[PDB]
Amino acid sequence: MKASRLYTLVLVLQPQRVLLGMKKRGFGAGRWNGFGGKVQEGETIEDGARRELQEESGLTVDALHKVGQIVFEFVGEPELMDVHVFCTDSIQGTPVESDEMRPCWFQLDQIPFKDMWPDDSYWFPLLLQKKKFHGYFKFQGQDTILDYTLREVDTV
Ligand SMILES: Nc1nc2c([nH]c(=O)n2[C@H]2C[C@H](O)[C@@H](COP(=O)(O)OP(=O)(O)OP(=O)(O)O)O2)c(=O)[nH]1
Ligand code: NA
Ligand code: NA
Repeated sequence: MKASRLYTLVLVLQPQRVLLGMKKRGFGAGRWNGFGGKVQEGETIEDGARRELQEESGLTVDALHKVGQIVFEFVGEPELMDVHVFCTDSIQGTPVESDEMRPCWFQLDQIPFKDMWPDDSYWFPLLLQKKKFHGYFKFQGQDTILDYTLREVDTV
């Protein structure tokens, strides 16, 4: 059995558009994604998600709703990444580029899947349907999935 490290991921999903950020450096650089990062000691997972959203996108939200959890495993890495996925539809400021991320809105018929992590093609459609999910993906490097599981759930 492996140890896991906690991460968050936040999608601002509105009726006709979703906010993504182009990751400018670090893990997943070059891919559009939601905002997020490592959970810190002492904070709830939701509050860590709110913190990362503010730090990486400039947006400050009162609350986030948990929609999924995805575990990532990489060949050659002993530690799993346990990613807790949150949404909101409700914002009240403008996104601001950070060192981590350049925010950009996408219409919901223009989700840039080819420039997102490959696994997002599987779970993002459930997020768009307002379904809840648990997933697991094993990667060789950045591009190749060797094994995965995905399930819709009623409670995350
Ligand atoms: N959409 C998507 N997001 C992923 C996948 N794998 C993965 O870790 N993530 C998310 C979780 C986090 O939001 C982010 C990874 O955290 P990070 O490296 O940006 O963490 P951080 O901000 O604390 O890092 P840093 O500034 O210290 O370098 O990417 C994936 O396959 N798909
Ligand atoms: Na971060
Ligand atoms: Na990050």
